[PDB]
Amino acid sequence: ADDIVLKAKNGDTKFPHKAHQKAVPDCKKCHEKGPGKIEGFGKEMAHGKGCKGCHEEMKKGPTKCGECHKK
Ligand code: HEC
Ligand code: HEC
Ligand code: HEC
Ligand SMILES: C[C@H](CCC(=O)O)[C@H]1CC[C@H]2[C@@H]3CC[C@@H]4C[C@H](O)CC[C@]4(C)[C@H]3C[C@H](O)[C@]12C
Repeated sequence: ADDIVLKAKNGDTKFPHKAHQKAVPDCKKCHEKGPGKIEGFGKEMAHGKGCKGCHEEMKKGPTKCGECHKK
């Protein structure tokens, strides 16, 4: 499958899967979640444990605006 880009108004946010599969061998951090996770995602999740919060917790990955958001 292909990587996905989230169409944030302030700048596209790419999600590169290969880097994540490699750096987060605990797949259940994102996979086999209960229902609702597709509908549930948004800015609040993304800036929390959905994206940015994990980067902060794991001490690796982009945490600055212009590192995730790219026109
Ligand atoms: C969130 C940070 C994830 C982690 C950690 C892992 N996966 Fe993932 N996966 C995630 C998304 C959002 C997607 C769809 C978008 C995409 O970029 O592909 C996927 C997709 C997969 C797939 C299909 C990929 C393909 O190239 O066909 C597989 C087979 C998969 N994920 C498995 C997988 C495993 C085994 C992981 C742990 C080692 C793992 N993923 C981590 C989100 C996230
Ligand atoms: C943990 C459960 C994570 C979640 C959820 C998300 N990301 Fe992540 N990401 C994580 C780690 C540990 C790393 C480091 C990978 C490395 O090898 O450095 C990353 C990395 C990124 C990157 C940069 C990829 C690179 O080539 O260095 C990007 C652009 C990124 N992450 C974006 C991103 C987005 C948009 C997420 C939500 C949709 C997201 N990540 C979730 C760990 C985790
Ligand atoms: C990755 C780890 C991010 C960092 C660091 C920042 N943002 Fe973000 N943002 C991210 C994603 C994946 C999304 C989209 C959520 C979704 O609905 O799919 C967003 C969203 C926004 C938005 C809203 C955009 C819209 O609704 O169209 C804004 C205004 C925004 N982000 C701004 C922003 C700023 C100013 C940041 C630094 C302070 C910042 N983001 C960090 C991912 C990530
Ligand atoms: C469920 C995990 C981890 C965050 C959490 O614990 O909720 C999060 C991390 C990244 C999230 C995905 C980002 C790309 C997509 C954004 C869409 O708007 C909704 C579906 C997708 C596919 C999201 C589904 C799900 O919401 C994921 C995989």
